Amino acid sequence: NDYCQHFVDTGHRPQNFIRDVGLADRFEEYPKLRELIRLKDELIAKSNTPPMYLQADIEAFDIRELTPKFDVILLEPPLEEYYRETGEKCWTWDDIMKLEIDEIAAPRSFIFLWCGSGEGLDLGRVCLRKWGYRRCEDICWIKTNKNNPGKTDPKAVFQRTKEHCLMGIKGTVKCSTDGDFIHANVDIDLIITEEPEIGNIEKPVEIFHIIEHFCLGRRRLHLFGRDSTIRPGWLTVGPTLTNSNYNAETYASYFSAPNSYLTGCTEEIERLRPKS
Amino acid sequence: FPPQWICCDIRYLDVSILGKFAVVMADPPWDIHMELPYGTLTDDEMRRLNIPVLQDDGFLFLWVTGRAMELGRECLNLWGYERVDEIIWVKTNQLQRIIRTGRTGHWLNHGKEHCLVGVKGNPQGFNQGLDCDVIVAEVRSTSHKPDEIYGMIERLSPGTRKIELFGRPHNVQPNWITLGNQLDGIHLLDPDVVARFKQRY
Repeated sequence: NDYCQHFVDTGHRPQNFIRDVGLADRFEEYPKLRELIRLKDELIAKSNTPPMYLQADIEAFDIRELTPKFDVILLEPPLEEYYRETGEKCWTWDDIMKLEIDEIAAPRSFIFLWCGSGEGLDLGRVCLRKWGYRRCEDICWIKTNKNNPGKTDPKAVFQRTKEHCLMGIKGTVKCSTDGDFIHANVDIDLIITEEPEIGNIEKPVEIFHIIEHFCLGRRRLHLFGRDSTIRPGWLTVGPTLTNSNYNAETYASYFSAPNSYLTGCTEEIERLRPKS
Repeated sequence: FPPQWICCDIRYLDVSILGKFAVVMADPPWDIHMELPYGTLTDDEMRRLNIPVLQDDGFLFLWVTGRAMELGRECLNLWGYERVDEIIWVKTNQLQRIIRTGRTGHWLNHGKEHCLVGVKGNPQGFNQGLDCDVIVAEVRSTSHKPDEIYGMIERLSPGTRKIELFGRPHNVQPNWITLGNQLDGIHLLDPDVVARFKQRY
């Protein structure tokens, strides 16, 4: 059985045949895996800030106006690559590189940069370097075409059926020592969903779950998010937001005394989560 | 041509006797800066591999992991290639499911292996876009890459000669010459390669 040959013959991508990829059905038969995720999501929910959002044209925005520093940063710049190849501001990798992400990242922190599937896999790495991160994982969004079998960049040799979200690390983190900053190995580096309609530019909501499970820092920035992506636990900044409630003093107060910028952890999650 | 192979050390074999190939594939034992149950090649040894004489126009398939996501990009550019695609092998279990548990990466768990796709020069007679850049396959062998890649490469470049570096016995294929230090002796059939092999050794 060769799913590559099967794709050549029928247009059903090999990823169409992976089973139980949804958020719910993956651990249906694995109660104790499901329980870890349930408890961790509850911990996230118990400690989440209310949604906060700022309309801003990021190309002409002094990013230093965003405070305090962020434990995790999720970027989704609309790639001029995409709109050129398919037909708000669109961003070249030179435009993206110019962002001063290093000025708002916490000294120990992580970045999650959506890079598409062409030149961004190389130039996104250059951006990580410029902002002071080391590439440490690559989360691949694998798109099925179960509803629309068949074929679909002039330099490409293969049909491109995924997007890469590069993950970078800043500072010194030690998985065994720094159990108060990260819960490693709770999620895998793959997201599998059906191809969205042409022009639907949303990224899969699971990327939020992976980030929230992994890093216990509560200061979470989503650059280039939209009305449709606002989320408790996150500050959303982007040009298309139809309102703004961000106040830097109010946002910062959620993490300063008596609060912590970290979620902490329960004794039950400590007993259930993967550890050396 | 039926399968051919040379048991050898890749660092030391005079690969100029082998001619030119439309496709080069390597799954090397990268030094990923961790303790491993197999021997690795240093970064310098990898950079100095004489890949550039193997090819004038055609493709390179370079499997990468860990810090070799970046070192492999450096080697690809050093060897005169432009990276033009990136294939991932998504590993499934016997029931077509992702194995999500364990501790299989440093930060997140790992569900895939990556293969950089490079192009050199100006290749002729290849078939673009027949296959997808996602392979889905169970772990079958002691190899860390799926057998499906051979069919993808054939459909991409039918009937051309190809070379595999760091191959194992179960990797030998028609149209391929397989190099590696665990193959069974030397088995060459192409008349021009045997000629130069006699002259060189």
